[PDB]
Amino acid sequence: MISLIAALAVDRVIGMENAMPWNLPADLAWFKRNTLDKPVIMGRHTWESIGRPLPGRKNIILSSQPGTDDRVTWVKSVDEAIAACGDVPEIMVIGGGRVYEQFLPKAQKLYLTHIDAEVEGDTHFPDYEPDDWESVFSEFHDADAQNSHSYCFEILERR
Ligand SMILES: Nc1nc(=O)c2nc(CNc3ccc(C(=O)N[C@@H](CCC(=O)O)C(=O)O)cc3)cnc2[nH]1
Repeated sequence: MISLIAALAVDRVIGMENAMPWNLPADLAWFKRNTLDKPVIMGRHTWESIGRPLPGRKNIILSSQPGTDDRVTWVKSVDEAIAACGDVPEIMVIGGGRVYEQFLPKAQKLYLTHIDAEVEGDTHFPDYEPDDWESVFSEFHDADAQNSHSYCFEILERR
């Protein structure tokens, strides 16, 4: 089963690590718990953004150029990446944008963190049809002494 996961700001916008205008430890936990002991696929830009294999998960880099680092698995295509994954119950796609769109049509599920914040960004998560997706979980949180902004966790299943 293929899965997508992201953090979005107002208007489907998605941003970089250092760009991360927000500060939500809670979202991170959420993400870790939803990716742990699972494979994660990602673009090179994200590779780069992160700087180190993410521990406890199989890190696969989807990219057109040859790899530049033995700690990870470099893939040249959607198909190649899914194959490298082997038989697992869930594949978590983590971006970037191009990444997202390339797999959405394959996804069966979505993990989204809705963040109450307006920001200028380049990229957007792919416009996904809400009538095709069914909301199976939600949980809203007000900002707090650790969480800089209000947020909502949401999981959707493809009807
Ligand atoms: N919901 C959601 N939130 C995100 O922040 C997110 N980030 C990416 C891409 N960027 C990143 C950047 C850093 C780390 C990182 O260190 N992750 C640690 C959590 C570390 C902590 O608590 O400091 C991990 O082990 O997963 C993960 C993804 C993709 N989907 C996301 N999805």
